[PDB]
Amino acid sequence: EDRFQELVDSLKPRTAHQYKTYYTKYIQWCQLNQIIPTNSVPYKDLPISAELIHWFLLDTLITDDKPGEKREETEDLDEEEENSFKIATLKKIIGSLNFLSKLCKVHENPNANIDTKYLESVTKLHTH
Amino acid sequence: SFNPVRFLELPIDIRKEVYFHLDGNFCGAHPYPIDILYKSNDVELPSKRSKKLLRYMYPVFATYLNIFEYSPQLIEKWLEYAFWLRYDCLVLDCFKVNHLYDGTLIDALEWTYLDNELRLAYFNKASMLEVWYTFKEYKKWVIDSVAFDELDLLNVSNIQFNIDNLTPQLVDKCLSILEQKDLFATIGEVQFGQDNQLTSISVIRTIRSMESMKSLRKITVRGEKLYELLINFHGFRDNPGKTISYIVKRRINEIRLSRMNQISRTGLADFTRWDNLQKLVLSRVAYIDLNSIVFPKNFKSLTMKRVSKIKWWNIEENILKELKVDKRTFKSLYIKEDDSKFTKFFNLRHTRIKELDKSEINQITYLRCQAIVWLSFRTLNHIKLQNVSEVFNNIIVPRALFDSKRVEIYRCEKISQVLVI
Amino acid sequence: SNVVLVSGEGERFTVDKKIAERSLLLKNYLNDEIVMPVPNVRSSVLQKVIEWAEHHRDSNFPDEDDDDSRKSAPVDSWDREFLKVDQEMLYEIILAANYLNIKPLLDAGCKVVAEMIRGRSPEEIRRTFNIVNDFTPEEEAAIRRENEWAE
Amino acid sequence: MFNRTTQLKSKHPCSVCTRRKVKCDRMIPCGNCRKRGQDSECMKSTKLITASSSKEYLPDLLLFWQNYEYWITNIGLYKTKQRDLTRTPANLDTDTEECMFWMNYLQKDQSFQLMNFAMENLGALYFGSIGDISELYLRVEQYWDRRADKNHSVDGKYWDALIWSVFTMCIYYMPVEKLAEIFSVYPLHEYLGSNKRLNWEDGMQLVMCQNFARCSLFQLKQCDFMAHPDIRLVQAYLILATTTFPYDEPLLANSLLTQCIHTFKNFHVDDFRPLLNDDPVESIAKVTLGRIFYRLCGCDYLQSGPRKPIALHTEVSSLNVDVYREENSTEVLYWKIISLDRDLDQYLNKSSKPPLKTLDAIRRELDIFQYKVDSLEEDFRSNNSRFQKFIALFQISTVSWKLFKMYLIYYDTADSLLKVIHYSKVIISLIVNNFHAKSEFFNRHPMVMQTITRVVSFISFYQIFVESAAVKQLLVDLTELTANLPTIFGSKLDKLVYLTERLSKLKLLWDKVQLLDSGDSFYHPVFKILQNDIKIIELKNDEMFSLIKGLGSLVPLNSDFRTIVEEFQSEYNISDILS
Amino acid sequence: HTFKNFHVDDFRPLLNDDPVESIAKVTLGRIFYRLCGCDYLQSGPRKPIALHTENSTEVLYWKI
Amino acid sequence: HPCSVCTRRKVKCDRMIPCGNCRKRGQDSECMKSTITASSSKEYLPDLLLFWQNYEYWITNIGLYKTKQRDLTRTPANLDTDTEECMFWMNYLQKDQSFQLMNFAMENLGALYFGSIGDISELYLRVEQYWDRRADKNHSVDGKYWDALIWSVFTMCIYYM
Amino acid sequence: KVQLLDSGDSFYHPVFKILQNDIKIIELKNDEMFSLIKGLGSLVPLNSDFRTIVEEFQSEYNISDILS
Ligand SMILES: [Zn+2]
Ligand SMILES: [Zn+2]
Ligand SMILES: [Zn+2]
Repeated sequence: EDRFQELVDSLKPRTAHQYKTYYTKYIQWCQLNQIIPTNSVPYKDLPISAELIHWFLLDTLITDDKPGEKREETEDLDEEEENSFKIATLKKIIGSLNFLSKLCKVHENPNANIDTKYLESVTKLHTH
Repeated sequence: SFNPVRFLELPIDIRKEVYFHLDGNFCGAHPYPIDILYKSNDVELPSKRSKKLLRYMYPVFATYLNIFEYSPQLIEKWLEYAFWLRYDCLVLDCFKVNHLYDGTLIDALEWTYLDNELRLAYFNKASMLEVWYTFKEYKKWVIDSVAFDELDLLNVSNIQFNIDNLTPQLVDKCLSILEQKDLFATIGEVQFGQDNQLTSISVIRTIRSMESMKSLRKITVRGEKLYELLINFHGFRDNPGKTISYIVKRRINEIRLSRMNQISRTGLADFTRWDNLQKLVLSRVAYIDLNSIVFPKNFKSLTMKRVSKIKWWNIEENILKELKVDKRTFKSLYIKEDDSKFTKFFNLRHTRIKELDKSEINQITYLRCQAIVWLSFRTLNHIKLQNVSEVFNNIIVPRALFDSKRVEIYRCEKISQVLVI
Repeated sequence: SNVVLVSGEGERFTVDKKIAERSLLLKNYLNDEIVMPVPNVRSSVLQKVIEWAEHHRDSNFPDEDDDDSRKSAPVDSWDREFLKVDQEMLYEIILAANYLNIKPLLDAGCKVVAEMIRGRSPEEIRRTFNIVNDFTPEEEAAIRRENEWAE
Repeated sequence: MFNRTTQLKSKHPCSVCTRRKVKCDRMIPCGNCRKRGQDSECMKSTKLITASSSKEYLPDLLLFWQNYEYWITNIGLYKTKQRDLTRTPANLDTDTEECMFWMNYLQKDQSFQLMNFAMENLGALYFGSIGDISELYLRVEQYWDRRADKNHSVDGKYWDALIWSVFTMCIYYMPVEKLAEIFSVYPLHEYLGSNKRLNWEDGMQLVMCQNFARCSLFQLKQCDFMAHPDIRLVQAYLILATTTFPYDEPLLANSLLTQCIHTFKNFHVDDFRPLLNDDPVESIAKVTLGRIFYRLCGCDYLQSGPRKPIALHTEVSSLNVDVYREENSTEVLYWKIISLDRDLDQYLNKSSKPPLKTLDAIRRELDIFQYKVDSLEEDFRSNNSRFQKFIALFQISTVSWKLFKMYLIYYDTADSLLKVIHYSKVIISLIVNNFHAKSEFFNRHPMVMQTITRVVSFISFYQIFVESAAVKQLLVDLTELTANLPTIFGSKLDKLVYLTERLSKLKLLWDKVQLLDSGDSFYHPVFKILQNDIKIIELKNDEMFSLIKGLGSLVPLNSDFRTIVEEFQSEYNISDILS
Repeated sequence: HTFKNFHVDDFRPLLNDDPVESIAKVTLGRIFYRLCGCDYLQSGPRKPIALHTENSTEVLYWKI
Repeated sequence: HPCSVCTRRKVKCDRMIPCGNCRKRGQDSECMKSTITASSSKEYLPDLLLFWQNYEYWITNIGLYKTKQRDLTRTPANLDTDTEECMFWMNYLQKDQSFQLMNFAMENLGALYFGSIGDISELYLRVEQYWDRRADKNHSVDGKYWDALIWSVFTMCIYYM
Repeated sequence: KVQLLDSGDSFYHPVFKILQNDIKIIELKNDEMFSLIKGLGSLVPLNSDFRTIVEEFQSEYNISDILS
């Protein structure tokens, strides 16, 4: 009751659907290393950590070893398109997981405490 | 099952309110309003002709449906409604009665660019599309079905524009395709993004077309930082950029403000310009003081909602001059609390509905005291308090304005104690 | 504190005056036992109206100019089930709430009508496509060729 | 009158209309495709309409009934005092024998027994106009000292004519029994030489009312108000505008209203709010002048028409206003309930249909008046309380009923005909409950006159074409209450009775002549005669014939449905009720 | 009040009129031009009601 | 005149307040040194003369001729000399005192009656017939309109003669 | 006869003070409000050289003399 309005009033709906896309991909990623097991999961039990977030960003965003989608990383501008998209969606995923964190703050999760300045440093590193 | 034309039997006053009460979720393939999802303990954890639909139809629509990639059930359900629902007669009757009532129904049509064509679009409040019609198509069957004599219906002039719906290069091509026809007098308003003093090229492209519309009202912005740059005047009009075209500033009727923190984070919410507005509306600014504004010339309606903080016009200080009494007398001794018969007509149960004394004040220094309250307004009438929070003073509404419910408080639980003067 | 409803069927329904306040036509007629004509609405539809007034006569009701408490007003699930009725007779319920100016019942039925209209299958929308005039058949052929690869 | 205008106008044109290369008359099927004999060829697209027996002439007919009931039931019956300048013999002074007979006939008990009767009876009208009655009792007391003086002060002459207007209003609501008991029936008919068998309801009560108006005039002509403008002129003109005089005389009252508006705008005073540095005298002056000016706007509106060249109301009650809503809703309630109807009437003469959003916003604020009149106090015995209560109750019901009339005519929303039937009977039942003592002069304000003017117009007019059961049941009470209107209206009452008769014979005219199909152009004498008579009254309103006499002694030069048309033109002629 | 009660709109003659009327449009436009002169040259607060509403020598008077 | 810092730091001829290139450089109250104590230079010549316009309408046009004062509680009505101001001066004015006046406007005032009524000889129809109409006592409303029409020109022909 | 005064910029003079009351008092004669309160009837309508030569020239050259 306390936060749910300004939880919703935090965002434009467009951003909320972006995040409902993004951290759902995060949760599916945790289940692909079965980090949370199994067709629904509570808001109270969810694993959130800085290295979990960052390792999601690794295994999905940057780690394009991935021999089905290996080979788009050479061009001065098309890969500059690729990683501009990556740094924008990096910030978007950061906002998604920040918002998911703040969701589970009121939704009773001991496993939702983030140290966002690590993620700042990650952002600043990719920025550099 | 459902009989459509049986619903088309019973007349237009009925048929209006149904579209007024099926807002945007005309389809079944619509997502949830996300507070049910919030107020829960469950997260959604999710075929081949629909894979062919993703194969073919969807790469047109990975500009908008890509926001909805959670729950691919809704995705594979979506494109089937994207065939036949968006030509159904109920939808066309909806646009008939809507352009009859000019946005009094569900509203805000929007110039998109899909089918690589620059047609129009309808979004819901979840910004989900349903219908993509071009202006030829829209003028063809639904405008001209009811374009008998009223030439303002031969006009179509109530359509938002929404940069930040789409890419800045699509803003560029969007105004290019706007240029090739007389669609300047077709749009209704323009929206803004930023999602220091450096206006974005989307907004620059917007401003450099903005005056040529000549049929423009209803402008809304969405960023407080953007608000600072474009209409929070700050004493700046002699600028190459950053100016928002005095001629089309005259042409508008009304200004909407989506979501901010403060208006006078600067010295003032200033509108030295912007003469001919009649209605400002505050949607999700965090903090307001009332007197943070320049209070432009005559903006009669001023509605607001979703506030964190209201100060007041702090008329309470000024009422301590005209009858010159004590604050504790002003609550205890100087409230008669007459609520004669019209007060109980509406509900307004949570706010304490007070009234000053017809005995202790005696028809002089009362109408004087009422005109003190009038002095805080400068010629406005409609107030309309929705979801609100945290005034810092007493609620003070003059009885002339309070009668006929020109003020209409909708939600009141973070607040009470209206002394109606 | 009691008025009489004399319908087109003329079935005299002596209801409470607090029932009569919801019908703003009849609440205006209170300024005019206490009979009035309803020459179109049948008295079973009127009895549905009266039973709704029995249920939500004591209920609290919005400003009727809203969005939140007007358009996103939640239904009564009791009056969902209470109005899980004929499609046809539901329209007579609508016309009754119109004719007697019973606005929250009008909106409550209206939203259930909005429920029943939305969510219908694109199968039947493809089928019940040009029942009414709605299009030139050239455009009908163009639409069917527009999705030709799957339809 | 006549077009096609049938039921269920379709969506898309057929092939025949594309061949036709004209406007798409998108009816069932077309008036143009039926004119080419290809009726079924435009039918054959999809969902072939319905029965071809829905009376398709009727929407066109009601569109022209708007033309009528604007230009006849306000303009044609009331607002054409078509008189002459040559055929009217001159009257140079002619009230030194006439108005001085009212100087003679007025008695002090005959003054004060009107005055004290009208105290609690009419204690909102002058209270809306001037306020206190005891200062006016003081003016009647000093008036017998201000009676036949020599130092006629201009101000005191306004005070003298003020109580003649007050006596006018006291005649306008006193019943005839107390009128014959307080006054005397006979010396009027002695002085006129007319009949002794003329108890005042038989014609001369309203004549004596107009004589008190005329003796207000005879002193106001001595006030030199064109060189001496003041507010009491406008106040007494409000009081005179309460009478039937604006309807019995539109043109003179137009010029007097013109001088009153010029008088007001001489002051150049607009706002009515006592600010910080204001005189309390000026404060109360503005508070009074508020209700004064809004009653002035109400007087501006009721005489408005083609004989009304100078307008006053420049504000809108919804959606370039002047002082709108900065005003306490006490008797501007009486204005705002009129300005509600005012904005309806910029769509009566013009067939452009207003947006229905606006009309439903009007439907929203309708109940605001309905339950702000309930937000007043209540006094059973103070007759001004229930008087003002029934006035505002009548006004909101009147605008309500006319609004549902507009709903049926312009768009035909759901059950709006039955809404017309319902509110008609509710208003007529309110008249029936005020067929009593203490409440017969709840039935004397011209609002009931102009309301029944619309009711007996349209209920008879819909009885013409639809012989309906409820319209017949209402038509019975129409014919009963048309005879049972009060005698305070007089000549326009008998004109209304002839109008009821002519509309009944117009129903018989529809009964005797079948409507001729000519493709989709229909023909009846009901069409053409009503086409003609409105234009006749407009040519009377074309006041060149009153200016052809002004530019010298100049003299200008300007079938089946030609016969019975021109038989009913003089059979039940409109010329009975022009004047 | 009087002159506008006669519904004087045009000040140039028209072909489908009464010649009394179409000539009276100029023969009262001269009245209109002197009426505009009295409307203008009496420019005062005591004169609130205005009439601006916008041969070869009488229109030329109201021109200057 | 250019202000102080316009004459001191030598900037553009800038009557802004205080300047458009001196307030920005930190001299707001330093550049307001532009225009009880006394002064007698021509600084009033911009500062005053527009107040003259307030004089020019309200005192010359309104105050000297149009501003009119009355006395409501003392002035007699028109019941005193009801017809006698009209009748005595209608009985004095004879046919010489009508047409000899009218021949001033016939010779001297051609634009006036063309600006109002067209011809003065067309009016001479009524003024000649007025001596068959002064003797009339039961007129019509039209004939009295002609009476008050020609007595207005009888009024006008007094003054300019 | 009078040296022109000011506060530094805003010029003050007996001519200046009298040119005020030329317009003020004559427009106060053009104020018909208290004539309307006369129309209200019983409601009563109530309403250096720079200091003294103003009183001289206003009383002697009486500006209300143009109301006859
Ligand atoms: Zn056709
Ligand atoms: Zn056809
Ligand atoms: Zn300078």
